[PDB]
Amino acid sequence: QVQLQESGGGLVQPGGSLRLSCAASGRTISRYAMSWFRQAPGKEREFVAVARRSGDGAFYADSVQGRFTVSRDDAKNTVYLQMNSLKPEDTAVYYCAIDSDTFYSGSYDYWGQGTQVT
Amino acid sequence: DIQMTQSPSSLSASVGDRVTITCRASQSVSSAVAWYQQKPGKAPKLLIYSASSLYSGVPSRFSGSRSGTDFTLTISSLQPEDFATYYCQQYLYYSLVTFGQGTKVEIKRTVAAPSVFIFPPSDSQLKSGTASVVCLLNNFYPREAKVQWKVDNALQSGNSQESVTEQDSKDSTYSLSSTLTLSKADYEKHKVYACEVTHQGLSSPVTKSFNR
Amino acid sequence: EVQLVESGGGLVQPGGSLRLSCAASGFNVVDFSLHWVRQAPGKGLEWVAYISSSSGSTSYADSVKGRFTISADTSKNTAYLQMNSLRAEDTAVYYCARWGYWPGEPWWKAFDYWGQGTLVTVSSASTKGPSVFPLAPSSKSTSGGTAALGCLVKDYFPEPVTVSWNSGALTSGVHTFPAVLQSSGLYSLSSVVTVPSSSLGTQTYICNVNHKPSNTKVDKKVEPK
Amino acid sequence: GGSVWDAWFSCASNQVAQVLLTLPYSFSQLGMLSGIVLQIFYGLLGSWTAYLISVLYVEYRARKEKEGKSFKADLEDNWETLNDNLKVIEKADNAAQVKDALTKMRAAALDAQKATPPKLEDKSPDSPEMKDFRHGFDILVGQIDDALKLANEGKVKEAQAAAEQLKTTRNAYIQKYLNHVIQWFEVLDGLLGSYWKALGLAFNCTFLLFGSVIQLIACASNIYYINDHLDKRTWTYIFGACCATTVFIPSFHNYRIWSFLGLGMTTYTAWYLAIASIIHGQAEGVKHSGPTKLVLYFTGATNILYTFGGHAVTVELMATLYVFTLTIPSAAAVYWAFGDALLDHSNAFSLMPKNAWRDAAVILMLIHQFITFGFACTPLYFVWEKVIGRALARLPVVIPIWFLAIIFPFFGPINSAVGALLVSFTVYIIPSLAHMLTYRSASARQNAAEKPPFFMPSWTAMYVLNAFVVVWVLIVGFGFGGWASVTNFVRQVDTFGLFAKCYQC
Repeated sequence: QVQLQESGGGLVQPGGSLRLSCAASGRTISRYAMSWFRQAPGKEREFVAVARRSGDGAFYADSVQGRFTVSRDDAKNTVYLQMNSLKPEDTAVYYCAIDSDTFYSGSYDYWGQGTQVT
Repeated sequence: DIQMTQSPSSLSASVGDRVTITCRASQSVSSAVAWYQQKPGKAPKLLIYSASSLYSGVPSRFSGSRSGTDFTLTISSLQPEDFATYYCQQYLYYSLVTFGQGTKVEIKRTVAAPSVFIFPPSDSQLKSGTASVVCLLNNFYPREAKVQWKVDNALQSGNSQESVTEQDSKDSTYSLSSTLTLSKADYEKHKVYACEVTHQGLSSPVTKSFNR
Repeated sequence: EVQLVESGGGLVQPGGSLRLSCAASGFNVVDFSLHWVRQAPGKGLEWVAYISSSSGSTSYADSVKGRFTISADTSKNTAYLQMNSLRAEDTAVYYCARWGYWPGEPWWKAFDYWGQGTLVTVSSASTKGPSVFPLAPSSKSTSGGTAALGCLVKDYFPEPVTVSWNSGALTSGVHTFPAVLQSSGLYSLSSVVTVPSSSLGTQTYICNVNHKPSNTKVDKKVEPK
Repeated sequence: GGSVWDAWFSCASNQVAQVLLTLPYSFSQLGMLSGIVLQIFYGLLGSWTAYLISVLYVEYRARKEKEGKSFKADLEDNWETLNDNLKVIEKADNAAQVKDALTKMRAAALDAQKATPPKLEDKSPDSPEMKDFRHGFDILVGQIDDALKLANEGKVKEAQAAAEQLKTTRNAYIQKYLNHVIQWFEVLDGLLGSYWKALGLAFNCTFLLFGSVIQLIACASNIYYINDHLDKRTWTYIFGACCATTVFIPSFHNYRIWSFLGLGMTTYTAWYLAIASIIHGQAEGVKHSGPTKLVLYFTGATNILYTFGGHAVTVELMATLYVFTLTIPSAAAVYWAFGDALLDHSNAFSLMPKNAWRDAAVILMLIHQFITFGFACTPLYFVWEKVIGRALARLPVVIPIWFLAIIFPFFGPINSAVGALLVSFTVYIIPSLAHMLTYRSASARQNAAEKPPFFMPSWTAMYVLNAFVVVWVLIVGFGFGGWASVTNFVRQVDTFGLFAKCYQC
């Protein structure tokens, strides 16, 4: 029973922003990893960002590079994000996924519920 | 005799960004460490000696520091030509030198979903007596990707021999081509096959398959 | 400028021998401590042995104690090295190193003027030619996208080998892979390209490969099923 | 501890020798009961002041250790590592332990080589002294490398020999490099300030030079009794030449062993001075006629104050009891031996008959004077070198003492003036006054050794006696005894004149 929850989302006009904090309970999540995702109407699980480790950065996605930032605090047992300068090409649903290993193959077992960003 | 460690066994930073590599000493050796900028395919070259000074004849951007039993290397500006393995090694006597595991630096690139390709056993390989199925992963990033080579809806390990090319300099991507080695018994085994792929940029695995 | 050099490296059946010499022109080695830092392919470095010709204090490493013999010479300004009872793990590349003698900066700087290095190996493989196996793209599937055509070459020795697409006529999209070591003692190497979907059956693709010790130019054609 | 008892003993022995030579002259001048009471009280006060100076020195050393920043401990850890690992190597049997040790102290020494020693922090990094220190550490590392090279060969026995070699090397290097002595004027500097140091060095050096003059003139006043073939001034010339020609000062230290002979012989001389009348029975005529209501009564008080003076200038209860049993009986015997006839003879042998025992006492005093001058010519020369910065400078340093001794061929008077003026300050008022001034603050009154014995159940008692000695010694010695001593000195010099040729020939 170590699930994941993503908080945020809403309707915001061009030029604004929001924040998404996907925390975890009941495990040593400081060492673990996490990743985001996008699912636009028709499109399926487009890549958003990564949270590799405390000693490595976040390899952004194809287009959101330089605007979408993934931050992570170990003590709070969470992976954070400071999204910037939303545009209508970000309009989709965003999901929370947890790596199922230590070498970061990308195996995922627990997925989020839904958070609309537009 | 004494042990040495290198925490950042793999790094990747873009040009114009400072980086730092740590190297912890098991004992309390008195400085007496060096860092070698080994290019792939050439002879390693000394850059830092005594843990604080700089070797004459190389850019001054390289500079390390001594901290108890922990030695750290620093690079102010990461110019494109410095992307090469860096080894940390102490020297306390003519017969007590040891080297660390080594850290490999790399060029950062935006994640990409691998475009998996799979190939059936070659019809020519049928006559030889031994076949082989190879499935491919090109134009992706980073290296980390676990391919299981599912056979008979089961887990296969030890029957596969994988290889990955060096970081190409055109688009800065890797390419991994796992090879599964089987004898002629494949025909009487599960006709359908699929090398499930797991990558950071992929949510659900992609499983191509063929008959026979 | 002062340089080193190491020669005499070559393959040998498990249990043979070889002679490695570090000729040091220019600067003299009559009062310097040579070393030998190995490097197994794709692994980290490891110290092997050292010689202090001025006095003589040749001490080996744990994994090599009792096998290597490291003699000394001064007239040729060279330090030889004899190898006995090689093992499959010994396959690596050796480097000749230099160390200023204690005390002072000379000594405070570690191996600096590293030599080019040698390359030896241990195996039980006879020098046999390669085989060119075409790889069908399975045109029934993977259609519309950039299909892939590849040529598998295996059962060959040693590592030195090159793969040319269309006998060197094709250069864009080439993706070679390191020749992994097959468990049976021979080598295997896979090659591929990204053929556009519109060129699946437009131009013939004659995959040619070359081999250095057994000079055979074997070529095969890859076409869709 | 402090390891000052040795210097106390040596200086007290020298002072005791001179005083025992000259005492009966003041003994008669002072009276029996007055002499005994003054001797006992001054001896007890001298022992108390020695205890006070020991406490001050330790306090000074202690504060240093504590307030001294803990930085430069790393060396200390390295040195302890070397010691422990060498001990292990000695206990070690097989090759495994010895090699690991060899690596350990080599790493420790490589750390230490880059650490400045606690002695030469103010010097430049390129200063020759630092260069010599680094070279010494380099040879140490070379010896360690040789030992390890032997160890790798399996010759474990020879590894022990190499370890012992490096042990003796580091001993003969550092034990003679790090070990240093502390002089009391430095102690005064580190406690009060520059002003007190500035006015204390003057007193210390003046007292030292006057003591040297007294020591020299003692030989002139003594050896004349071996033979009277020429005036005391000619034997003073020859002896002055003898001592001056030995201007070069070999570096000698730790005279504790050499002082045992001095102690024994200065015991034998008083044994002779005392027993030479107990059974001989030379006593006759007037022996008790004082004391003198005249100021001369103080003339002897200053002379006896000169005693117990060395114990405090050394740093520059039973021991004083031994001095007492050495001094009092001889004084009583000599006073009973001839009594009032001594006032015209400052020395003692003056009335001693020509017998072999006297011919032994005289040579004993001669060689004691040689030993004392050899031990006491080190500090004044060393400070004079420190004053201005082989011997192209210090060579004529003996000329002033030559020309001061010649003017004063006396033995009793000059001693009285010295005791009243120089020692009465330096050994008595300066130490106690400085100690009281240091501990004025309440905070300082919480980090000192308690009252040693079970005699007094108090803590505000060290003030009780130190508040009274400061005024008593002043008013007694410098108040009246100094005036009396200078009056006697002018009376003597007027009788025989300046540049007096002989003295009681």
